[PDB]
Amino acid sequence: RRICPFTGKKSNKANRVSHSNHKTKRLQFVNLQYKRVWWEAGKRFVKLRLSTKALKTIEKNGLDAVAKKAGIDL
Amino acid sequence: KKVKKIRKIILKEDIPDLGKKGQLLDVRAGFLRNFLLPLGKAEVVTPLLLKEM
RNA sequence: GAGUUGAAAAUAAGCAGAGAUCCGGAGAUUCCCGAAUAGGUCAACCUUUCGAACUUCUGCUGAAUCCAUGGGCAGGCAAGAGACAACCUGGCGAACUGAAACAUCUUAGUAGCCAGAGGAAAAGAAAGCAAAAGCGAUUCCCGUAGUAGCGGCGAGCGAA
RNA sequence: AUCCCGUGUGAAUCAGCAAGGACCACCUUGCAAGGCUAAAUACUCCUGGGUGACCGAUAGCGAAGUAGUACCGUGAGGGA
RNA sequence: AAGCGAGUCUUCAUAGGGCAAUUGUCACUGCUUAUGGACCCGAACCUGGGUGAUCUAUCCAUGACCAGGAUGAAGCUUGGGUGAAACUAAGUGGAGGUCCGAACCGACUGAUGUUGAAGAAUCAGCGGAUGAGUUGUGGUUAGGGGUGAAAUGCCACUCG
RNA sequence: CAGGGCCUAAGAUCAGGCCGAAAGGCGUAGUCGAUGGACAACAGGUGAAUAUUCCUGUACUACCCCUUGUUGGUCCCGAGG
RNA sequence: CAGUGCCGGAAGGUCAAGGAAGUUGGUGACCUGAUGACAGGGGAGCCGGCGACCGAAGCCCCGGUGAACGGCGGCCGUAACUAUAACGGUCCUAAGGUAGCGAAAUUCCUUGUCGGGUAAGUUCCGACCCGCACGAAAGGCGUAACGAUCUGGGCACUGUC
RNA sequence: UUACUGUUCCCUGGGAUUGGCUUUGGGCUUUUCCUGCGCAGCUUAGGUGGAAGGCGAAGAAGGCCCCCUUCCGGGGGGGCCCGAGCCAUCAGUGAGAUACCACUCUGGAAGAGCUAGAAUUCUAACCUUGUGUCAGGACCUACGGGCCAAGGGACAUUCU
Repeated sequence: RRICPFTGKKSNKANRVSHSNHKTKRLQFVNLQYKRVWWEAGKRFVKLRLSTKALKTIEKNGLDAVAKKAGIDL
Repeated sequence: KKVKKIRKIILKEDIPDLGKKGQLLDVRAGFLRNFLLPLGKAEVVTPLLLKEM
């Protein structure tokens, strides 16, 4: 799925209004993204899939907090 | 339009660029994450460690 | 409380006041397919050392750095996996239509499909509404009001 | 305006913050980003009790007997 | 609109004018209007979900089939000619989306048939017949899609 | 004798893996899937309906039972075919 | 290669979000004058609007490109009898149909003229040419073989007559 | 279809994933030095201020020459020589002493900072590769895990 493990950031249901006001449907989705963050508690990288907001959050709040608040590792 | 964080750090081993384990140069956010924190070649400036060490 | 061995009449022997038939509460068995479950499979079958996979629990403990791990192995127990009339919540969500055409709008977030769960669900205890006066979690019926308002200020929608 | 969402920046907390239909002051209300909770409430494949200015054999269930049957279609499905 | 109020708006003003200077109500029964499938029957069509390649259209796997005759290439070998061939005849050789023609495949002319024996036959003729061939058993592709030696044809007698 | 108890092609389903509003899509080892490969029966009788099935005669394959020996196994494996 | 397409340029111009010096507006502590009734200007801060300049491709622009989309002109005069013009003048476009073929599966008028064939042939074959509106890979011209092709004349054979 | 309105494919710019340098130069900075012929004149009067002593042996006036600017009137200035002065209301002038100071504006140069622009650059995440590597009871030349490889490189890929 395209759902951030660490926050339920789903895509957004949003219609793209045109200039004549013609509304299509245009599903709109997060920039969750393949990286590999360095889980210190194992001295070792893990490969994740991260909504950038959640990436900022781990850094601000550390990683393991994010972990238990979503219960993800291993 | 927008600039991104320029985040303070403190070191753990000599830097071939900026300082020998003492300095506090606010490196970059795109730099602490990889070279500095993977290689354990820096520590983030926690207000906790500062006033206790 | 007497007669009985389902439908319709025999048929054959039976059973019963040393409670038969029968009516209730609790039980037991419940072949085979079907979630289907030992493995395959054209369903109700074949081959079977007789018994899924997912959790859980108890033990063995890959990889790299004998690290730490997760993964694997086993003995465990027995809990989830299917079903649904309508009602409900969520996700996706049309169109014919009305506008005497039609692209904003309306049918409508309806229909349908998927995903859960309940006998009801959802909502809910105030970062609310109010208005110089007061209320006091939610949910429904009446009524304010087809009013205020919104609207190619068109069709129409319409609160509190 | 309030109300939730995608992208990026990204506050303060009570000599604070949000709402009071842009916004700004003063005043008034409530105080977020954690969770749970019965009733009144909508429903009928159904069960029990009762009622009918409801039908009574092409009506009423499609179906008053082996009725989703016979039959038809490869199939979904149709259907006396 | 603030507002004023038997008056008020318009204005310098009665001036002048506009509108006012009053009224029931509830229910039953009809009429009619409005929203609802709205008097009944009838479209071609649209959109969502699902079932379809036993017919047919390509492909894939794996099998099977193609009577009988005719022609006779290239190569190869001999009578030969040129330090070297170049070509002439013979023989072998067996090629060909070759030839005539049954099974087979398919459809051209004609008649019959047209409440047919048959929802496209029968009869007499007819084309291809080792190939760009046929056919059997399992499969593949899907509805604004599939496939198509291309007709918009075929997609289970239904297809712009 | 035909199929299954053997094998696999087209294809199908695919643990784990990846991807995706949900269903589900792609995909590996595996597992199925024969139209194919391994594998052993013929003649004559009988009789209302069966006969390479029943009867007579002669065969063939697989597994045991008996004897002598060698003690060395069967699998996963690498090869021919 | 005029128009369009494509390609290569892109020096100059137009060029969006966005970024942004300023500038402007509201609110506003405190400030100030009058009959009666209230304004005005205004620190800070918080909210607004407009915005010089900058902002890529694209397009304008400049060249190549036709087996890339496509197009290939009229009027008026003269020659040795008369005529038909070998040859000339004019507006025109980007230029003005080359070779072949031609009344043609393309010619309307049109059974076009002429020749052959026929007793007689609007069909047919060979030519001429004023090609209404043929023409060079939406190919031109011609071809041996092949056609359940369309088309004309034959000999044989017959109830087609 | 060169009708209207739009969607998708694709192309470009802004932001996010996004980093090391060390330079070139555009727009802000901040510290380092010349700049001046209204006329009355000791004479190429820099405005605005502190404004009675600065400047000197960490060595001036003076002449000997080097350089740069230039309105060839003179100005800044290195070297050496020299060795006891160039100085203020001393009067002119809208404005003062080349005693001196803070700078400064008239503009101009450079090492210092923000954000860009550009350029090359490497490595840490990214894309891509690997018969390579080891294994779990067996392999994984069954995709794939870790590991180091080798290319690429903050571009691309994704998201808005």
